[PDB]
Amino acid sequence: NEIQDFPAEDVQVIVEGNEARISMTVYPIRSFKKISVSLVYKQQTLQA
Amino acid sequence: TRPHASISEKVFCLIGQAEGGEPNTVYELRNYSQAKRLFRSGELLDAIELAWGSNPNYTAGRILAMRIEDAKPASAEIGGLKITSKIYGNVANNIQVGLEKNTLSDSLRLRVIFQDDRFNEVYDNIGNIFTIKYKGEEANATFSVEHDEETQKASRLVLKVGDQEVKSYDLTGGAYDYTNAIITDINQLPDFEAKLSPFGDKNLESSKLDKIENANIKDKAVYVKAVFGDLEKQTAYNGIVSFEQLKTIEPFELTKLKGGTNGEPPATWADKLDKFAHEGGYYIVPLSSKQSVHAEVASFVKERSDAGEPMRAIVGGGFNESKEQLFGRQASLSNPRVSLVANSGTFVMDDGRKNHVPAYMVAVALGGLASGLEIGESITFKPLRVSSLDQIYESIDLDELNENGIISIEFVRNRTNTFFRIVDDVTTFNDKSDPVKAEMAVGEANDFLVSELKVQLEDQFIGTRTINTSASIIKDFIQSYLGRKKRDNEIQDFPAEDVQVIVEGNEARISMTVYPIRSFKKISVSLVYKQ
Repeated sequence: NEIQDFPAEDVQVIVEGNEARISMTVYPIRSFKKISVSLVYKQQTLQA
Repeated sequence: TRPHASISEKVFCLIGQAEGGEPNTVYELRNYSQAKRLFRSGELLDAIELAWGSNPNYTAGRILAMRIEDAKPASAEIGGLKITSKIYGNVANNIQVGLEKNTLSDSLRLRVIFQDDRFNEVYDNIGNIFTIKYKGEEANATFSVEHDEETQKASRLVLKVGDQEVKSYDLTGGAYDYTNAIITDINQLPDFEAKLSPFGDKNLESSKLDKIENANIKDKAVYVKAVFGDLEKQTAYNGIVSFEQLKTIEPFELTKLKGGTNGEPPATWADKLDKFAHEGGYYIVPLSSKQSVHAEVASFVKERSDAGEPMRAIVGGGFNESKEQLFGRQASLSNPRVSLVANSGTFVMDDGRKNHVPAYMVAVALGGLASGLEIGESITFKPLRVSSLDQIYESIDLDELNENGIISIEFVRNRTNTFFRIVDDVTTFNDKSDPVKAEMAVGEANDFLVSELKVQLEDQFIGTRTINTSASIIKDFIQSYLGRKKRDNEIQDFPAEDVQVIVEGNEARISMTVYPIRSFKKISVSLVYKQ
């Protein structure tokens, strides 16, 4: 789970002599920055 | 260099005014990193990348493209050298160059500057190949390294102790084409030693050494300066900026290069489109707005076709052109092997940006899709991955664009899913009575089938090896070709007897009728209910 997922189709390799060049993509574990809460007060009667 | 680790058959073509590379040259393109390296911005670069990111699976293959400009590079003159750079265009004005003098050993230094990219490489201790040191008891150790005054090139290395030559080493075409051969042979001397510099590998060809004139060694690490010869070694083969030769080399202050020019777009792009002719293309799309350039693409495709290498193109329609404009553009260029695009929208590009789309970018993305799809596969109903679409054509109005041969896109709302698919692969050739012209993939299979038939005839009978080549063997060979194309579903059938031949010599006339893999299109349902 250190990386969420990877697009295997978007990985490419090129080779020349004794050198390889590689491109890739990774989805990082996405972080969670902010929350905001609307708290509204209301009233309704208790009855007997 | 240290060993370490570090962290389709149909060719597509494009043309635009790129912000990088050399003008008027065709480039083989394969990876967006290479694109980004060689080009910085411009609609060609967007077009290349969107073509690779055009469909959820399908993608353009190799791309052939050229920078359509009369541009120039930036440059400046000072001293015996002219400062030269690889950047064409008016952007080359931003290049900053200069030279300074080293405090350690009186050497030269180059700092190649481009602060808009935060580029700041340095080529350190330019010159100073090796030191001569002395250890004899005589008065002083003078030595010279003398130029040919007609060419300013070295001819000898001469050590003079007191005022007489102990031993010199002559560069006049002997064994001493290399400076390190002079090192080993100074070290053979009793009173002198020579030692190569530790500041990188500076082996230097002897014909590029420079002036020394009775410099004293006896209490100095006198370097053989070689200021010119090591400039070529370090600066020529690296970086963005290099020095060419027109006076003497001199230092000079921080200076911006001049002369960089982009140039205006020319009225005619046909001279620069012929550059793509022998290079093997198949699908090509323009980017400019004028119909003038589209008429040239349509001439190039027909000229290559009659040469023997048929091609196909697609044409865009700018921003929000309507029916009245489309029927005047299509009619003006109503030849086959051209398609006109009528719809534009929004593309969320791979670089994150949400661009409003000119229809030329849609024609690119459609071209890339068509190259990505297999031979004889139709672009019909395939997704194009447009984010949102700007269309004002309903069911009936789309049929008039289908009648007029103008490709268009339809948003399809499934029960709670929306996706954008192209309606049909109809070409600009309006008349429906020829399907090989009317329909893109029907013609693409025909072009392949004819080329490969010729490719085999180029051996079988174009060798004209004997007058024993009866027409009865010509009929057979044709049926052998048809049998193979029939066996792997490349044709639907062939008429098992109807091949006929006319022979007179090297000349032999051949006709054939073949049944294509015809394509289904239309359905109508009559639903009924009871109870």
